[PDB]
Amino acid sequence: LTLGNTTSSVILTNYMDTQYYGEIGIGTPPQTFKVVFDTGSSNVWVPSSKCSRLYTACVYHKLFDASDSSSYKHNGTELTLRYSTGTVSGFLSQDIITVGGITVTQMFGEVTEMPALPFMLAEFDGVVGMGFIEQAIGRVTPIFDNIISQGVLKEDVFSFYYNRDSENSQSLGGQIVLGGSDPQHYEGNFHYINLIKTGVWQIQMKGVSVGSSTLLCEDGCLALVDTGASYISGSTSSIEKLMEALGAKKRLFDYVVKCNEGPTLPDISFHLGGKEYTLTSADYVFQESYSSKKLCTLAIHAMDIPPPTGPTWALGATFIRKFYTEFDRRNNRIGFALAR
Ligand SMILES: COCCCOc1ccccc1N1CCN(C[C@H](N)[C@@H](O)C[C@H](C(=O)NCC(C)(C)C(N)=O)C(C)C)CC1=O
Ligand SMILES: *[C@@H]1O[C@H](CO)[C@@H](O)[C@H](O)[C@H]1NC(C)=O
Repeated sequence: LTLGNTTSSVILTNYMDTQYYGEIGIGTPPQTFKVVFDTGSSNVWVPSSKCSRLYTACVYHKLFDASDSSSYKHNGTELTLRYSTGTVSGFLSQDIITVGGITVTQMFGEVTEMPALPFMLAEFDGVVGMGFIEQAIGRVTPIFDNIISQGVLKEDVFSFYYNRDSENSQSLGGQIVLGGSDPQHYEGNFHYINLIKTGVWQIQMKGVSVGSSTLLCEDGCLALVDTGASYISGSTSSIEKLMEALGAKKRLFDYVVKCNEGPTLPDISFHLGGKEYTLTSADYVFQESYSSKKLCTLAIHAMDIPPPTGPTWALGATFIRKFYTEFDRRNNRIGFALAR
């Protein structure tokens, strides 16, 4: 492992506190794409020009055209990525990718089949897997690894900062520091937890308390810190007990509560090996109103993840927003600190 003396930041755009994306450039000349930096997976992909326009999601997002890249290197082996919430398919390709000033020859997925749900709701075009190689589908080297190979980054780590306020222009959407963290965005000290197993940014969780009565994950469980996730997710089982306590009505894809109830929901705590991470009503409630006549939605939906990774809670944006996260690849641990 060769460490240099370079740090790289990627500015992120925040769309409704549900989508955080930055921009990368694939090919020569560069073709810019809006992508999500996802610690939940390890593959890089963007919609391809070779994608049937019968997929409206491809008609609504920027496509990569290898024919216009002089650095494109063909490979073409089939590729299918199955996420807990969707699936994309296409073939492998290689080209130079630019991210935060860094330029690395990456091997990405050229998606030719992207279904409306969910990507038709995506404000971005693709995904950049920030997970380990063990999870990389097709055994393709993840992009952070290739960059770590350049022996330029000061540290074999990368941090995420998701801003609370979304739209307001003036404010910084979000930020990712490649090779370390940005102390200007957190306070107090970091606190780490070791990864249960490597290859996956998943840590052990001692319990989940709703208010005063730790009525969840009493026998401990797993929390996967998914930066490419909007909410905090748990097994349908867990979320039912959780929602019963908040008195939330179970709608099709999320839970709600009469907007006036919001300010009265108790604090929710996650005991992540060492400290107790607490969220308050405002931290997980979309208080877009205060009347009994309207519905407010919670930023904690239920979602079951297939083994060998699941079942598991996934701590996404809802959580990150309050706690600046550091992903340490060298000591295989995640550091948490109070984002400011
Ligand atoms: C900050 O951005 C907020 C997220 C916004 O979400 C969206 C909005 C509209 C359309 C797409 C999405 N995304 C983002 C990417 N994502 C990826 C997802 N995070 C996966 O990484 C989850 C992960 C998984 O299934 N891995 C894939 C598999 C199974 C191939 C692997 N590497 O293990 C689990 C384990 C949490 C799924 C997803 O909806
Ligand atoms: C694609 O990449 C793999 C991985 O090294 C390689 O073995 C394969 O031959 C490539 N596909 C071709 C032949 O373009």
